[PDB]
Amino acid sequence: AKILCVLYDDPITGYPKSYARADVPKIDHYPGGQTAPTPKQIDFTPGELLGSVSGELGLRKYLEGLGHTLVVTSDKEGEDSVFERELPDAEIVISQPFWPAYLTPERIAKAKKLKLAVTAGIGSDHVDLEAAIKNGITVAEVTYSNSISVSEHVVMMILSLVRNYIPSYQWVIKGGWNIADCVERSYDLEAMHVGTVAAGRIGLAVLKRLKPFDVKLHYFARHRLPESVENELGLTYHPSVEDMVKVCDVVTINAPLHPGTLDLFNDELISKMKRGAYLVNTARGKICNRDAVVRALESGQLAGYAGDVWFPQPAPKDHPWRTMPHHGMTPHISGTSLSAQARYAAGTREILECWFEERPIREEYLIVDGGKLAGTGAHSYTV
Amino acid sequence: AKILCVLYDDPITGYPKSYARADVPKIDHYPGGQTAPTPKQIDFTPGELLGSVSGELGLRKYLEGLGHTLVVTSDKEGEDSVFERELPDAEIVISQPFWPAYLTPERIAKAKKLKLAVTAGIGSDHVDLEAAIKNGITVAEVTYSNSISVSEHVVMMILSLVRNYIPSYQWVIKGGWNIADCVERSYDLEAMHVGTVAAGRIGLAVLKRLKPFDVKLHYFARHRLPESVENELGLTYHPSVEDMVKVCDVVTINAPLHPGTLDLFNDELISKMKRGAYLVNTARGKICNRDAVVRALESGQLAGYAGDVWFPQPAPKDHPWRTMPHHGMTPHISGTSLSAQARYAAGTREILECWFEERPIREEYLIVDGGKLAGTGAHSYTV
Ligand SMILES: NC(=O)c1ccc[n+]([C@@H]2O[C@H](COP(=O)([O-])OP(=O)(O)OC[C@H]3O[C@@H](n4cnc5c(N)ncnc54)[C@H](OP(=O)(O)O)[C@@H]3O)[C@@H](O)[C@H]2O)c1
Ligand SMILES: NC(=O)c1ccc[n+]([C@@H]2O[C@H](COP(=O)([O-])OP(=O)(O)OC[C@H]3O[C@@H](n4cnc5c(N)ncnc54)[C@H](OP(=O)(O)O)[C@@H]3O)[C@@H](O)[C@H]2O)c1
Repeated sequence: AKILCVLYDDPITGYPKSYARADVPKIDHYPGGQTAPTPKQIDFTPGELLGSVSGELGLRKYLEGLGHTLVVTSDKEGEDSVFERELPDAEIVISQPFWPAYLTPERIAKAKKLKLAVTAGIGSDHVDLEAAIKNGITVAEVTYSNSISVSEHVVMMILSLVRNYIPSYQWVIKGGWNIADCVERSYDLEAMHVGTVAAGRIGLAVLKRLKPFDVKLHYFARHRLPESVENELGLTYHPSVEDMVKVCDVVTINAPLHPGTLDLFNDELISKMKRGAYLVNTARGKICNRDAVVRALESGQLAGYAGDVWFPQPAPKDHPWRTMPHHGMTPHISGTSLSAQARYAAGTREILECWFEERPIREEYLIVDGGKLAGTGAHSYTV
Repeated sequence: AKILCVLYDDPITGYPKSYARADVPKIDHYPGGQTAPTPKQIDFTPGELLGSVSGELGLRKYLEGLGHTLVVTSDKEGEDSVFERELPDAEIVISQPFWPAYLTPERIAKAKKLKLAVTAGIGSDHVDLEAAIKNGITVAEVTYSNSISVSEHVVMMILSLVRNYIPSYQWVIKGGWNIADCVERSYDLEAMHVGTVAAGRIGLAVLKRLKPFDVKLHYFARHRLPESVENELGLTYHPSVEDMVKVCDVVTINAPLHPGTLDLFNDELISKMKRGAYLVNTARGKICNRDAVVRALESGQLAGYAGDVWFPQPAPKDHPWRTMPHHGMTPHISGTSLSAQARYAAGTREILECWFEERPIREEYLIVDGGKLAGTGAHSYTV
């Protein structure tokens, strides 16, 4: 069979010859009990670059050893690309949210042999789940593989916005000192009200990391968390997102992208936030209305916005989020740290070993199965 | 009855006429029980810029009402400055560590009327304690006033170094995407070994904030924390700093500057750290040997360095910490966030009110009193 795998490019300085450290911590389980991926073996050392074209997610020796073909490419847009040319023959498509091979209904139509679509990572919104359902296509992602990695990115970005990190760093590069310029917009996070849109694998991990900062914790979700967990953390629940953002100094978005959350943060919901609120979105770009964020930062309604997710991906050189004021953006990198890569690459292989051995894919990896939202998809997703 | 106050300059864009937010949270006491400053009143709203020349720590109206004169300037370097010209006449000298009026022995001999030296902030290493001891000069500082603010700054910088935050942000501004360039040096903090030098007010707050990141926590100190505290946080105690740094992926410095800590992180100690370790120093610049940090980064013995403290302060344009590779520095700002300012300005007034009404200054504020180390100075420094 043919496996089509879309990865981002190697560094512009070439595939790395060395890394800054010698290894990465071994991670055996996730908070709440889910085990680390269980492939029969791995053909990489955890810590190496696996998400780029030359890394190949460490799949080539295994897949070719079973006689299948593996096409790895980064070239993913247009009828002319390696991706779309090879798509009609692929039994399996793999890509990462960081450089995603969008599986629109047109591409799924052209994909005559496509049976399995794997998200090397978390969040399968780049696949058209409705069209995947109409074609008997199993959709699967490596659940939890980088949820912790994002929570660190979230707390790092909250602190950078509130304490005014990046402009102060720029004063160091500029050769200045300029204390008053740095701190005329620099605050402590302590005793601020911080709320999260969703309290899932990421959102809960964020809430735990924020607790010893002595913030006042809030959250909004379709389902309420267990009342014990609310009490051990000091949570206040809000059945309405508008209710939360009205009392919150800082807001983190940690929900998946689907019709229920698309454009959730428009000019109207943002205009309901406290003046000078901080908004962090490591979930998906479209959950925040792009020009609304830009406008609210110009007026001082938002005192800062930071995140790593954009729309589309890659973001074009002129995308207005690059130049809007008071931001702390990165590209889509939080879920593809080298530590996270070792996990979802191992999970991708685990899914592949299950597919070619006719074993069930882990119920918690499943988003679509047999023409239905299933598994995690039934519980986190809407179509 | 002359008070000599050295503060940093107003912003170059002018003293602020508005702020990004309406208020700041009311900080009530510090962890462990110490009360917030208790001046009889304050002449500012918590949240205003107090540490610049126009802020005057909010002391003019108070001090002039009592018939004293308040002289405020930022000009502080050398024999030939407003500070040294006004010194022979001042009974009280106040400065902040962020823009510090060095009370060297030579200047203390000239300060013919000086009886009180107040640190508007924490850390009085800019005052030559030995000379102040000989000349019977009381030295005080607003203990705990910004310890929590620093612990936030530390966790922010740990995450930024490890996750490669700032170079990734740069790719956003340069118009790129460059996922593999961002993440070929990007790791998760989860399950790494993190150690703190000292576990006082800052170090303990650093440790509590790190605990939910699921790191393995280490600490070195001249004296052990209580067993109950070690057990609840998961700490490993090390009797020497060499013993700690050899197993630590990340090291935070949170000890005062005094003979026991001067030049502690020199070439020899740094070469005992793990290859690719991260070093964070929000304590005082001189605890790290300046050029030893640079060489260790240039060679990759340290994967990154971050801190807000320098020697001297302000740091000159050509200071090598500005241009060394893999750094995430700020100027000396963590202790002078607007939230922190409101507390040590309140506390500075409290120390002055006690002085003028002949009531004792708080024992925990005291560093030098009655010709020897006193109060906290007896506990944390040496000479
Ligand atoms: N590199 C990155 O930046 C990165 C990495 C991984 C993931 N992500 C994004 O983050 C998303 C969540 O990650 P995760 O690990 O936490 O997955 P998860 O375990 O399924 O958590 C998602 C939670 O969102 C809740 N929620 C769902 N729909 C909602 C809605 N319409 N309104 C409010 N809340 C809603 C769901 O709970 P309820 O049913 O109780 O509402 C769910 O618990 C992912 O789907 C992905 O899009 C980004
Ligand atoms: N804006 C900023 O960046 C900022 C702000 C505030 C403070 N600081 C710096 O951070 C320092 C500490 O602040 P803090 O609030 O935590 O004061 P603190 O409460 O007195 O804590 C200092 C601790 O250092 C310990 N220690 C002392 N000497 C040591 C040594 N030779 N080796 C190892 N550990 C030693 C002491 O404990 P043991 O007796 O057990 O050793 C003490 O508990 C301050 O002195 C200041 O220089 C920086």
